[PDB]
This record gives sequence, C-alpha cells and structure tokens, in this order.
Amino acid sequence: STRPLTLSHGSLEHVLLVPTASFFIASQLQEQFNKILPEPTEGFAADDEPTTPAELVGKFLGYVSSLVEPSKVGQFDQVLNLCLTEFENCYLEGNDIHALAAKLLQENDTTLVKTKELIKNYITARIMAKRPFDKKSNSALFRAVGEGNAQLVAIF
Amino acid sequence: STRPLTLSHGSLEHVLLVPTASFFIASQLQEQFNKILPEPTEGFAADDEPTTPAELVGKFLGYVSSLVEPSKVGQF
Repeated sequence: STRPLTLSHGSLEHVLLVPTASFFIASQLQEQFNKILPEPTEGFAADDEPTTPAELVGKFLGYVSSLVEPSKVGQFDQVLNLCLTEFENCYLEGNDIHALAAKLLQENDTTLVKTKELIKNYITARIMAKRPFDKKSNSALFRAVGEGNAQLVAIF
Repeated sequence: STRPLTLSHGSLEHVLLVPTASFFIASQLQEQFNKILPEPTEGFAADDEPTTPAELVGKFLGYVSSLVEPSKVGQF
C-alpha cells in the first residue's frame, strides 16, 4: 500500500499518506523542510511559523513548487499534486481558498501576511501542479445569477 | 536516479548523492556515525571533531573502512 509521512512541526503536525513509490522523495523533501522552517515559537505564531496545519502545508506547497519546473515533468510533481489533493480535502471543503483564509483568520489567530501567503503558495503549486483553474466552481451568487435569483453590476 | 544523503555534523555538513541501491546502507552507516561522533564543539575545533567537511568525510572513510574486510567483498 503506502507509508504515512508525518509533517510534524513542533506545536503543529499534519500527516500525508505517501505511496512508497515516492515516500523516499517525500522524506527527503521533509529532510529539507525541517531545516528550512524556523524553530517552534509561541505555538508557531511567529513571522512565518505556520500557526495551524493548514499553513504548515501551505509553506510546504510553496517550497515544493519552488523545487519544480512546469516546462518539465519531475519527481516532485507527484508529491505536489498529492499533497495538493490532501490539503484541498482536509482543510478545504470544495469552497475557495479565500473562504478558508477568511475562516482561519476569523476564528484562529490572525496574521494577514500568512493567510495571504497561503493563497500565494497554494496557487503557485496548484498551477505549477498542472492543475489550472479552467473549472468553474459553484459560486453561490453566480449561479444565483445564472438562474436570475440575483443580478450584478461591476463598479470600478 | 539516486537520493542525496546529508553528512550534517553540527557546524559542518557535506552531502553525498547515493544511488538508492545502497542509500539504505549509507543511511544506516550514518545512523552509526552520528552517534560515534562527539557533539559539535567550537565549530568542531576539538580533539577529533572535524573542523571542516574534508575531515568530516575523512573520519567517515576511517570508520567505513573499519567496517570492511579486503579479503571479502561486502556491502560497504
């Protein structure tokens, strides 16, 4: 089957079931991460420390994407799309990353810099992962318009 | 291809691209080394601490050789 990979970051932790086909690559990327990251601080409420696992994996997406190249196919594209799925399943709920950011900002501790870095790296990867946004999602108001339930105008 | 193996010794560090054919053996030899070595000290300027990566790998050669036997062919 597969081997689990723990993304344990001091106060924080998230897991990722990695097929052993690339668990070695994932473990090496972890061997890079655990060094790249700073030390656990006040529950990871620091300048960049991921105060929750969602950003713990957001920074993960950021770096991994940093280690890829879309022009080519690599070994980290697999882990890229993989952790992409796992993140959009665990922390995201079919909604948009912006809703996730707004929530994590509202309920939990808030540092706008991180919560936006979240979308930053999420998107860099989600695209670098060859998963574009050529897929219109079910935005409530927009279908409400498609059905006439609403109506919009754009002011600049 | 291969997996990189970090020979990180506190202040010092050197890497070694190991073909996964024996990256397990290399990682186990590291699991021995990191214990055999003393702790990082004044930038590894101690009695035996490798003050640079060249000696960080010299001691590595020393031990690994200690773990071989020329009369036979081994995994190391």
